[PDB]
Amino acid sequence: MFRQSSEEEKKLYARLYESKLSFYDLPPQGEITLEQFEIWAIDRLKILLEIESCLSRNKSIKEIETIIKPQFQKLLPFNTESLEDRKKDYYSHFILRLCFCRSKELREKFVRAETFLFKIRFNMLTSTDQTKFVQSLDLQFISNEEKAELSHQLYQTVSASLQFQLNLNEEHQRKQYFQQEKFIKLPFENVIELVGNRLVFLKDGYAYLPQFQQLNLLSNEFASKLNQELIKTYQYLPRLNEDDRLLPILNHLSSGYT
Amino acid sequence: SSDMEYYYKSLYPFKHIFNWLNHSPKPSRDMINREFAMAFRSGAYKRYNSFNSVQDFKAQIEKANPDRFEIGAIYNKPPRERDTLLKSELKALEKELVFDIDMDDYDAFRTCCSGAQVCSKCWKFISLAMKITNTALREDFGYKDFIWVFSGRRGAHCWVSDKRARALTDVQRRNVLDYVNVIRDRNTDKRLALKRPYHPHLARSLEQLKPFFVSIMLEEQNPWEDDQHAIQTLLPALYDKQLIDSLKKYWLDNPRRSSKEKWNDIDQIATSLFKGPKQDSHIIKLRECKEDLVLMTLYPKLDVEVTKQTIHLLKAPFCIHPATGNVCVPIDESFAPEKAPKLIDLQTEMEKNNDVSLTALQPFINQFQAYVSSLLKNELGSVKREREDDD
Repeated sequence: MFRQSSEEEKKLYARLYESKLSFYDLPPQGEITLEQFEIWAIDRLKILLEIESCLSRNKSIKEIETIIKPQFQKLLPFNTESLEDRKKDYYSHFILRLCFCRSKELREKFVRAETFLFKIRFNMLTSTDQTKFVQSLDLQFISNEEKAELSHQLYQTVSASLQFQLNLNEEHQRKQYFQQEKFIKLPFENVIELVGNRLVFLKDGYAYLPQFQQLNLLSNEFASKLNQELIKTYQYLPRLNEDDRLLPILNHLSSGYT
Repeated sequence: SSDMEYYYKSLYPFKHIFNWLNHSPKPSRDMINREFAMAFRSGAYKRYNSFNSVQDFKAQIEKANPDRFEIGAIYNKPPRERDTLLKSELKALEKELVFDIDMDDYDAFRTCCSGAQVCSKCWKFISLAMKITNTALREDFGYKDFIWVFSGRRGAHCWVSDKRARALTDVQRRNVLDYVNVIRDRNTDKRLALKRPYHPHLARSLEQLKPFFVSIMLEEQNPWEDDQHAIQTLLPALYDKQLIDSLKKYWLDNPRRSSKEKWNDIDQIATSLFKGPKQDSHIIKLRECKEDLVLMTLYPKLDVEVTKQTIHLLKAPFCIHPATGNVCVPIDESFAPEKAPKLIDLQTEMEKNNDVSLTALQPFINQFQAYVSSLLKNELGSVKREREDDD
C-alpha cells in the first residue's frame, strides 16, 4: 500500500491552555503593562467576590453557575483560543497570589473562591476535556476480579447515587451502567467527606470510589497545591517589596476582602 | 483523699499507661507533649499538664492526688511549658480516636433501669453497640490497635490508638463519626432518615442486630407493652397513616398487649389492610419500617462531643469513679458493670495480700498489658515498613 514520508512564551501558554484549565503550574515570562496588571487582577477579583458573596448567601452550584457564567465573556473568558484571554486568566491568578498570600484569612478566602471557580470551569468542560486534563496532571483502578468479588457491596453503595445523580431510575439501566463503570481504591482518609455521607464503600481502611464521582479529589488537590504555593509566595514577599509601583495596587485589591 | 493517695501509690498501672500513651518504652514527644488534666475534690480543674517519663508521670499524679485525671492530645511543644508560649503557638499533632457510649441514651426503649443506674439486663445494649463498632473499626477502617474501657457507672469508651487513627484531623474525625453515627436524631416521633437501598455498613449492622431484637427488645425490655409508649415510639416509625390509626384504635380497644404481641399485630393488621395488587409493595415498605426499627432500637448511640475534636479531654483508664467507687477498667463485649472492681474492695484485698497480682484488678491489667504489647509490636512493625519504603 502507498505512503508519503517571544515565540516560546506563546507556545507555553498554548500548552498551558490545551487542557482548557490549569493548576497554574509554572512561572510566567516576558512582559505585560502595569495597567494590564491592575485591570486583570480586578477582573478576576470581581468574579471571586461574587462567588464568595453567593456562597455566603448559601446558593447552590447551579445558581452560582447561572450567576457567574455570563461574567466570563466580560471579565475572564474561558473555553477560548485567544492568547490575550489565556494570558489574562493566567496572570490575574498569579497577581492575586501576591495579593492574598499575605495572611491566613486572605489565603483561605482566595483558596476557597479560586477552588470553587475551578469547580465551575471543570463542570463547563466536555468529558473528553476532563479526561485529558486529569491525565495531564499525572493523576489506582481496581481489577475486574476485585470488582466482581465486591460487586454486591459496590452496587449497594452506588445504586441510590446512580438514581439521584445520573437520573437512572430504572434498575435495568443502573445495572447496565454499573457493568460499564470503573472504581478507584484509595485510603479512606483521602475522601473523608464522601465517607461521612456514606457515599463510598469502605473495606480494610480503603475507600472504593466510582469513576463518575471523585471530582472533590481534583479540586482538593488544586486547593492544597494553591495553599502551598501561597505559603511559598508569602515567604518571598520581601522580593516583591523592590518595586513600589505594585504595592498600592495590591493594597487596593486586598482592601475589598478586609 | 487518702484512699486515692493509696490507690495511686499501690494500684494504678502507670507503667502500662505510659507505654500506651508514649508508644515506646523509652520517652518521646508522645508523652512529653501530651496534655493531661486533673480534677480535684475542691472543685478545681487544671489543664495543660504533661510528663517527661513514667517516673515523672507517677510522681506528679501521686503528689497532686486528684479524684481523676484526663487524657488529651499530643502537642508540638510541651503543654507544661505553656507559660513560655503564646496561646497560638501551642498546637495539637495527634490524639487517639475515641468513641463514647452511654446507657442513658437507650432510655427511649430501656425499662429495667433508667438514668445513670445500670444492670446486666440492659448492658446488652452496650455489648451489641461494642460489637457493631468493633466490626466497623476492623472491617471498614482496618484498625487493630484499640481497646474498650468502662466509664465507671453508665458507659463504655473505645480508645483507638492506630497511627493512622491517631493522626486524624478534626474534620476527618467529624466525618468518621458521621460515618458510624446512623441514628443521628434521637427523637422517637419519626421514621429514620436512611436512604434505600442500604449502604453495606447499614446492611451488615442490621444482619448482626436482627438475632437479638426479639430477645432484647420484644421480650427482655418489652417497652411497648405500655400502649401509649407504643403509640409514641413504635407507630411513628411506620410508613402509613391508616395502618397507624388502625393499630392505635385496636390497642386502645385491646390494651396492655406486650411488645411481641404488638409486633405481630403490625403484620396482621397490615395484611388485613393492604390486599390487592399493591400488596407486595406494602409488605416491602412494612419490612423496611421494621428493619429501621431494629436499627433505631439497637444500633450504637454515641456522644459526639468526645469524638468531634482532637484536643478534647476524657477520664483516663483505671481511674476511680467518684460516686460509685468503681475502677474505670478495660473491658470487652462480654462485660457487665457488676464485674467492675471497686476502690474499697481493692484496698481490702491489698491489705490481705499486699500484692496487686492477687487482687481482682489483675485480669484487667493483663488485658491492658496484652493490648500494649500488641500495640508496641505493631508500632515497631510500622516503623520498619516505613523505613523500608523510604529505602
